Amino acid sequence: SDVGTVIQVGDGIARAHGLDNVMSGELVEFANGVMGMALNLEENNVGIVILGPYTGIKEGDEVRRTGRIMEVPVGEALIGRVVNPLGQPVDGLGPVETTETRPIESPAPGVMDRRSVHEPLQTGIKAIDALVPIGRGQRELIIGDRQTGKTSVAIDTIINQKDQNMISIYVAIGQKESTVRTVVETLRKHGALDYTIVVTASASQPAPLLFLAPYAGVAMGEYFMYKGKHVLVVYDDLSKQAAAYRELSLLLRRPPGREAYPGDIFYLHSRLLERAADAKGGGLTALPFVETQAGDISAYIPTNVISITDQIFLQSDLFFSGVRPAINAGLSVSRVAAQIKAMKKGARTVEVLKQDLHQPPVEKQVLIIYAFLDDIPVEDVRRFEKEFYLFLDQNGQHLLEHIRTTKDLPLNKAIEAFKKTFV
Amino acid sequence: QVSDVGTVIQVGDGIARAHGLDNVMSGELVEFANGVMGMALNLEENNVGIVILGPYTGIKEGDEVRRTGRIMEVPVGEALIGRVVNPLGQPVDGLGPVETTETRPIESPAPGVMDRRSVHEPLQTGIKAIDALVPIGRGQRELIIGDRQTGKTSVAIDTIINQKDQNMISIYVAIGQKESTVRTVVETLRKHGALDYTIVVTASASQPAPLLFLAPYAGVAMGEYFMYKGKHVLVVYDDLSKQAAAYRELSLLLRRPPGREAYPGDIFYLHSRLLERAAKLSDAKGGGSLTALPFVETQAGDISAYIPTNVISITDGQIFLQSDLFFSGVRPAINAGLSVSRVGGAAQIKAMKKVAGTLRLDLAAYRELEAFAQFGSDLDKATQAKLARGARTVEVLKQDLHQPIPVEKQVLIIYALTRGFLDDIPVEDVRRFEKEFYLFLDQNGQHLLEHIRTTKDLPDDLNKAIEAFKKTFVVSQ
Amino acid sequence: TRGRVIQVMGPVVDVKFENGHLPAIYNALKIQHKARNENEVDIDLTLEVALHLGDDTVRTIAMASTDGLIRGMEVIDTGAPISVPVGEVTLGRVFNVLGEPIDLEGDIPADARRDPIHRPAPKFEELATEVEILETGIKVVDLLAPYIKGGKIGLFGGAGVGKTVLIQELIHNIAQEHGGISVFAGVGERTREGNDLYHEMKDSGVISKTAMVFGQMNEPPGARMRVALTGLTMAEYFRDEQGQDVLLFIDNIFRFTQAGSEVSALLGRMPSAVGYQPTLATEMGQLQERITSTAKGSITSIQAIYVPADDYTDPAPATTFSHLDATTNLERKLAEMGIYPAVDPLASTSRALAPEIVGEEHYQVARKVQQTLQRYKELQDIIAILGMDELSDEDKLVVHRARRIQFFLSQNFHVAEQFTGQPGSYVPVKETVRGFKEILEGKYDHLPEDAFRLVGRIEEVVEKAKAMG
Amino acid sequence: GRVIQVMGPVVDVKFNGHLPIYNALKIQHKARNENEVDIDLTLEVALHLGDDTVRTIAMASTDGLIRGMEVIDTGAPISVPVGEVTLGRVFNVLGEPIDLEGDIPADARRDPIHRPAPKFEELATEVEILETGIKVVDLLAPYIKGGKIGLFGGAGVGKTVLIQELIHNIAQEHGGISVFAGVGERTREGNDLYHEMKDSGVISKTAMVFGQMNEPPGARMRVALTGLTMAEYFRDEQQDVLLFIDNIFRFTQAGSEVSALLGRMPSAVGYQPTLATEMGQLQERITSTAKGSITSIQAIYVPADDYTDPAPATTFSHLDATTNLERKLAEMGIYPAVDPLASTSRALAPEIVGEEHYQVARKVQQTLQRYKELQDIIAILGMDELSDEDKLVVHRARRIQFFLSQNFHVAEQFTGQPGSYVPVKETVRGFKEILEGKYDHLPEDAFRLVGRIEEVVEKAKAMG
Amino acid sequence: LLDAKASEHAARMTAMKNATDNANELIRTLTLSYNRARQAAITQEITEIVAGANAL
Ligand SMILES: Nc1ncnc2c1ncn2[C@@H]1O[C@H](COP(=O)(O)OP(=O)(O)O)[C@@H](O)[C@H]1O
Repeated sequence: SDVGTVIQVGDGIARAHGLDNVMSGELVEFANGVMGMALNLEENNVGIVILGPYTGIKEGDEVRRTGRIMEVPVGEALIGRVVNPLGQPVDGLGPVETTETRPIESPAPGVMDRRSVHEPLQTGIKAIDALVPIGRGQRELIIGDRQTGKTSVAIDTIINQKDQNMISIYVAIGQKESTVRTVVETLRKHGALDYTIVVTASASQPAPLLFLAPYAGVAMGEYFMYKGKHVLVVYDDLSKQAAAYRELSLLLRRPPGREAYPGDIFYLHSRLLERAADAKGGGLTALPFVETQAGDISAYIPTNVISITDQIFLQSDLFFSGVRPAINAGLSVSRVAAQIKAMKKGARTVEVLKQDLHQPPVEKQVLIIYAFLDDIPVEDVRRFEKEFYLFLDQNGQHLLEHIRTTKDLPLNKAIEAFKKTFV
Repeated sequence: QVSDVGTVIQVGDGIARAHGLDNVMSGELVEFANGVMGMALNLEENNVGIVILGPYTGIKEGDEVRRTGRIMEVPVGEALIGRVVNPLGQPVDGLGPVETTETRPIESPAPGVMDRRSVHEPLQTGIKAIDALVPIGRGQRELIIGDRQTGKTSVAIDTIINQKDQNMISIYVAIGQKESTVRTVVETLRKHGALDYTIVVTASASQPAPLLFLAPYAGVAMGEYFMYKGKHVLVVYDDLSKQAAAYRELSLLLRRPPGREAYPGDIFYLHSRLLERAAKLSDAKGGGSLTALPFVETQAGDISAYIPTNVISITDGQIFLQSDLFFSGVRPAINAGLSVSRVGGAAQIKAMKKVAGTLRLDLAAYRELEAFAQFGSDLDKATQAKLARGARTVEVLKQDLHQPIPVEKQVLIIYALTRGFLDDIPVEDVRRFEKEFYLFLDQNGQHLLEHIRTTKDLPDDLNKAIEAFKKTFVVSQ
Repeated sequence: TRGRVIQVMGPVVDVKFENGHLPAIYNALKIQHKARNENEVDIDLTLEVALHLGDDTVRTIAMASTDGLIRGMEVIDTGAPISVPVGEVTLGRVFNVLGEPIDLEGDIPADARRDPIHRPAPKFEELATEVEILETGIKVVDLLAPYIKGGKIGLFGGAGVGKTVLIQELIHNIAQEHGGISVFAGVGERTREGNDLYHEMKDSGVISKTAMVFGQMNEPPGARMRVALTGLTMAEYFRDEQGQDVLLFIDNIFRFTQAGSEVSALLGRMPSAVGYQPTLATEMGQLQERITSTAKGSITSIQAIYVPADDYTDPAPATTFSHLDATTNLERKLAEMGIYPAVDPLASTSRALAPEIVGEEHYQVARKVQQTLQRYKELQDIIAILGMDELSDEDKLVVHRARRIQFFLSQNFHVAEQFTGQPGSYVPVKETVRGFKEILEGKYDHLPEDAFRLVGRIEEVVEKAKAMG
Repeated sequence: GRVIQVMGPVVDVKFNGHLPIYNALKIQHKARNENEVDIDLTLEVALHLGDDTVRTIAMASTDGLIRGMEVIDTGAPISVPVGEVTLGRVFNVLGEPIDLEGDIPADARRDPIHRPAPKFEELATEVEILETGIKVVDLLAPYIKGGKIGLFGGAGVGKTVLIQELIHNIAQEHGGISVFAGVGERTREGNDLYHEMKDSGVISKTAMVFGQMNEPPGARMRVALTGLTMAEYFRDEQQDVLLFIDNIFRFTQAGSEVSALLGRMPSAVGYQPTLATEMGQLQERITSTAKGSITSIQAIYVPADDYTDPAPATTFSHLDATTNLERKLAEMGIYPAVDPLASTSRALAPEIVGEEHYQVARKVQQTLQRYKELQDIIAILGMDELSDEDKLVVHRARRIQFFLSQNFHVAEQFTGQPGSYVPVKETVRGFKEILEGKYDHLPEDAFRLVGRIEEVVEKAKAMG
Repeated sequence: LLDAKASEHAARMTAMKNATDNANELIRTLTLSYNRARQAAITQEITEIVAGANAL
């Protein structure tokens, strides 16, 4: 048999009789058309976590099996589309014609299924691509208080993915739907949807969704990864996940631990990030977000995700003060061999580290990080960049090709540098 | 009939779960076969949680429980005035029963948005500190919060005692308070003659929680009468911190899911729906008033404590009484800094409105300044001048006990120092100055203080200015 | 479609219904009864479905008092969550959480449309794309803290800072130049306050254009928790039906979240950080997201955030702030000096202030006018030291210019005309940019202080230079 | 059995008289249709719920299971292949080779991962200090052969790297049988370490046991037992052993994950009411006896940098030497960031480390504390109002707190500095001179990130 | 002297500002750690009071 009957309805949590054949972690279905997961399997009932509106579910409504354990639509058809954690399209672009499906809860590549990181993921954001590199298949935690530029970072990183081969997946958890939009057209202007998947879990949405949203993203991502392709994923606030899960968790009356968060609040994030990582086709980078209250890194959730990730810190003051990005070079760090050979090898350096949002390449980049500057006063410094940049795109257009092709810079530019200056 | 009564399953801790009573209203009085009253709170499927109001020992299982069909109402009338009764209205003062015709239900809705008129008509506390800095109008709600042994009671008392010439019919609700004190207090009222307008509702610390819980509402009820008539009432709930606690006990006993600090989820609703019942009725309703004086006892003075916070946000401002001030021998122990009256100023009369405006200033700076004297060995600037009358105002703000002050000759002393007519006199002599400056007026300015009465104004400014000298120029030193 | 009362636990009431038909979660349950005998007392009450306990039994939370209930009473199911009047009926009117007018102007006819207070937020495809700034015609605002069309602004403070007027003026300037209605939602409104507020809008006359809702304090945790929704609903109408930009004021949105944890207990919820309902973020997220600019209309909300004990980390505010696009910080200081509005020029912030949004022009001058302030502010210490003489002339220019600037942030409020007589001002950002840029060029340094203090367009300051004779 | 209740990682398998505690139930089922998925799972009997029922703790995802399935009692706890075959292999929680090189012989001895701790007669007493080449440790908190070392540290404090530097400085040159079990730790580390083991030349003499962040609670629950049983072999069946347990915290942590579902009354912080005892039964087992010696070094994560947390707190009373890592010292740039006044060892005795090494030891700590107290003044009044005597103490202290920094070979690839192993005699001496004031002229920065004291003088002149 | 003293008082006038100002920041650094410890505490107390009720 399959079909069950609702017994108790409330707070995203519903339990029901029957469903004798239901598997643990099987996405069931209710009569009103809402999807749900089967979390708890008791002798006389089935714990079911409603994924979606629970108002349309009453006592007695029918709940049918699926026989599929917690999956979500995968394929190419997703690129450039905006769908919820259920893959189901919200951008009103019509349904997603997909073929293959991937399960939400998957084991991560085993020790033997992994290779050390070599290939750099260029963010194009100078401060990062210089001071804190991120190699493809790494996990770099981008942590900072509310309104420090976390959002922008991930976004400038996405436009900058047009050159290399990278499929970006921006999963907005607990973020304002309004934010999501304005964020999703900036990707349109700059033409990122061609390579990117966007999964939105608005703050209006129920806990279960936000809880799932960060996983539905990695699922969709592993596809291309497991295929040899390279993927990039953005969680904006793993904090509202830990929180969303905490809600659900407490609604279930699961006994609370420290800071109210369930004992497994670590596992929640660990088994997620511990997913991203040539006998397999050499195939996913993770850029987690954690919002801290008053710059407290010592926080529970924040320290946790640190003990996982391979992180960057955005100061609160150093933004409003006038530094974009607000990177905190000291407290920031990158564990993983990524740089370009060109990168590997004081008041004016800051003005250079300052980059304009929404305007991302390493080539003319490693040059400005070289220059041949100190003679020019601060203000016109950052200013200098724009110029000395143009001039190189014309004259040193041949000097760049040496940087790119060889990723190394083994005298010439040393002079080139007296080509654009002495002018 | 068969339903309308029930049988006691469980007894203990003032609580009784009975069977039957299939018709009890939530909040219906239920009598026990032993005569002891109670109240139905939890109406569940298989039973009903009752809170025994009175001795719960004379209650065992199986005892019958028969309904009443009344929602917890209480005696009301022009005969309680002068009588000491419990939250049930049962006279405990031991002089006869209370003969009253009418009655009113404890639980009652508050005057509607429209029903009221912005408070303008004051309440003269007779306390310089209060009705100058933290003014209280009729229909208002002024929470006086403070740590035990700060004078909270004293205030309320002297306030009441100040209600004789004013038209105010006073009601002192004692919750959790020692029946010892409540007696010595109801008496000192006896002596000052407060009983002629003053009602006393007591539930001591020996009485069961449910009585404490009921005492406040039982109080407003008796007040509400004179209000809906057009008369003016002043209710002093002495210590809501205890009543609110008594509810916690009672509610926890009914095994109600406990909240932050164990207080039930409706603990806020409790006080809110209570305090609102005090207001100023619109002229459309006879323009009555019921002014409420909620007490909050504070531990260590933690204003951040759960209950004390709720009531703070509920009232129209509060009066915070310093714990240390009180010992240092400054009575009342008011803290002008945190003490604020939001409805303020429409409550004050013009004659105060003026001489009060600057009062806050002089006292303000002095609070932010006089942290420094011992280091002021170098006393510098004119910052010495701010202190000057500052330390002097404090003297003027210090008042006796059991000795209220009429506004008339009050505005004058709050005038003197604020104009400098005091400043030439050292603090040593400030208190014992205002003392005869009153008599000096009660004989020679008895004409001047009149204009102050009949007009509530001083446009005065000229005469008094010279008329004040008439005194200092005869005073001792 | 009827049911009966099983258990009444204070503000919590259980109903249950006889098989089949169970009312959906959030559906409005009416209990009208009735006095059959003299042992009962007439009942008018309403309830909201919360949890289906089972055994054909629902747990509802009463929006009113449960004194007088008795097990067995028949609970009528309305078949829909709490509908409330929406339209030209609401304007100049005062309602409660239910939508019942609490004023004396008669009641709402059964004609009038009614909409359910619960409802999902607009579809990802509905609400707009370009970030456009809603013009307040108030200088300090439009310049140093711009409002984003269909966004949320934190209004901090509110003892004698004239916060009422600032709201009143706002309802006015919108309904005039933007032709759009306001809906004020007093959530846990203190009744003395709720009364003044109403009257004040009767004298100011800003009421003709606004809908008043009162969830007053003495109301039960249910009532207080859903008031915001009622006001919001009434607002959404004019957004989607008449495609306007409407104002939604919520005086103290903390009362809401506070009611939130307050209700959460009753339903037996295991507490979360600081005894806050675990469902807090969610309950807040659903309240805000329903506030925005659709492809048709927009809804701007001004919520007075009264932060919990001076702690900006408390999950209650901390939650709110994530929904904030702006802040108008009122301070008693600037009031004592005679600068109204009392909006602090360096504190009151905004997300709209950005070149990307307001272009360099606005951002430049605006970011500058702030700089010249944080200069004049710090020199307060050195001025009591080296005095106004030779304190470094690159500073004395600042001190001079700065004074006029913080003075030219004070404006004429129409609402103020009642007792002042000056008709009041409306200055576009455009106008407000010039007046500042020019002053920042010093083109005015030759004019007296008491010029730019309470005026309109820079040109008015100038005419204020004819002392006549 | 027949599974009638599935709760997350906690499964309720129903069984007359069959009633299998600590035993392993395997659920071997095959997809009967297309609405099912193949299940290969092993449950560990936890408790007897009565009515002929038992509550079990899974060792992997319980997804796909259904009520009414068939459970088999292997009739014994989790048995793991032990022996001279375990060397140069990577096992699971169950003792399965995950290294993709063959499997294990049926003849091979399979021990249970649950044993009683050695009696009072067994465990040893004797004391022997052990050189690590780490200036801080050796001086302030020296390690002991056959003794238990804790490494306490919060997130991103350098626990891992410190371990690496130990295995580097010790495991390589010991001659001992190494057993490294990463518990709940990183997945990258496993590959970083496994493939560096091959470079170095010990992946012979080391036993690799893993479970990491992606495995459910039940897993991490026993990976610390599985690896222990491994070392327990070479100790009780044959030599001295170095047991490297990475984050013993993850054991207790995973513990709380299950404790809820067991239907247990939560303890302080919501931890399992058995937290203490559960760790007692897995510690004493990691000990040296009269048969064989076990020198273990365990990484101890500090949740939210709170040393008062039941996990590491309760752990303290389990070690002969500790190294407590501080985030402050870390941001100072002091690495390893090791509390010079918190870290301890039972070795600090004149009756153990000698007088000379002792007195300096405290002398350093003394002057470090005296600087600690002074800090509030400095933070308020600067150094201006300090005595000409307290100032000196501020200089020494600092330079001593800086010389306590070290170059870890497992660093270089980042910073670019090579590395150093500072002999104990040279650490002892180096600090002497500093306390004795031969260096009061050299600037601080000179003493930062170095080896033997001579280097400081070298890096000194390089400054100018 | 006069110019020496003039300095003294001044240098002290300031050094006693630097301390005041700094001390004032010590508040912020603590206010923060007080709130945080104000939170975790009110959270632990409650969790304790409920977890002791569910036990009944
Ligand atoms: N001895 C050291 N020298 C230089 N850098 C170090 C040292 N120890 C740690 N670090 C830096 O600190 C960070 C934390 O490293 P790790 O050992 O992984 O911390 P944990 O294992 O405690 O989370 C690393 O990114 C590393 O760059």
